[PDB]
Amino acid sequence: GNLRMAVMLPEGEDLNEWVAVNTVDFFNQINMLYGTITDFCTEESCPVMSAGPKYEYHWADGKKPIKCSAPKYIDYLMTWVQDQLDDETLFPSKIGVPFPKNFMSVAKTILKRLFRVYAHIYHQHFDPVIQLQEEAHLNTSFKHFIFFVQEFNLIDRRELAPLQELIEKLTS
Amino acid sequence: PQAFKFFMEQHVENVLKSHQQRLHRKKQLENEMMRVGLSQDAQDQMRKMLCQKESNYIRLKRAK
Ligand SMILES: [Zn+2]
Repeated sequence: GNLRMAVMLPEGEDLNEWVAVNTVDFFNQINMLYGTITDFCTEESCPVMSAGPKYEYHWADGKKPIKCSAPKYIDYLMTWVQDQLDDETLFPSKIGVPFPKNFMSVAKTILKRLFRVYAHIYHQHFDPVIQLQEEAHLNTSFKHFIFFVQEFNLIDRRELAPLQELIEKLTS
Repeated sequence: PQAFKFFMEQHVENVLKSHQQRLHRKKQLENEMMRVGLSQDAQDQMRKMLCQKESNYIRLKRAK
């Protein structure tokens, strides 16, 4: 099916809410996704969190970088995003409570790091991904993710570098 | 192993069905609104109420 129509913002629907829901969804998807490949990123397979040799990812962002392996980066990333979603001052659960005025910031941040997970998986563990019939599901999840991101421009294009190999290919 | 696969298999149908369901909610609402002759004010009012209903629903769906 097509998601260009679906990922769009409906009439009267608050943007931050839409973004929140979709972000949570993609978060769950990615969580299970790595949950199936957690036995393969063993820190000997991925000594440094990187979307391939060229594209390398550090946790914090500079003066200068700090050592960041992949399983640490990802385990954290999960715990972190979970904490963010559980933060009632960012992701309210009661209808009377409005979003903070800085929501879209951490939205873009979270989605960016989720994409970084997508990247480490697509590049470093492409081979063991096929060891079980799973590439289609990954392609679907990532497709929805990218359609959404593009439709609302939630990640800088300069960040989407290490996966363009399929990006424009997938949106035929 | 299976969980991610099952979820991803059912997810597209899920969200698409959600989309069409919302569309049909709105269309049904305005279909009933066309008959029985309400004024523009009530139209806009209950429109806002519908949007709020939907936003509420997705917010509630998000957590537990
Ligand atoms: Zn790994």
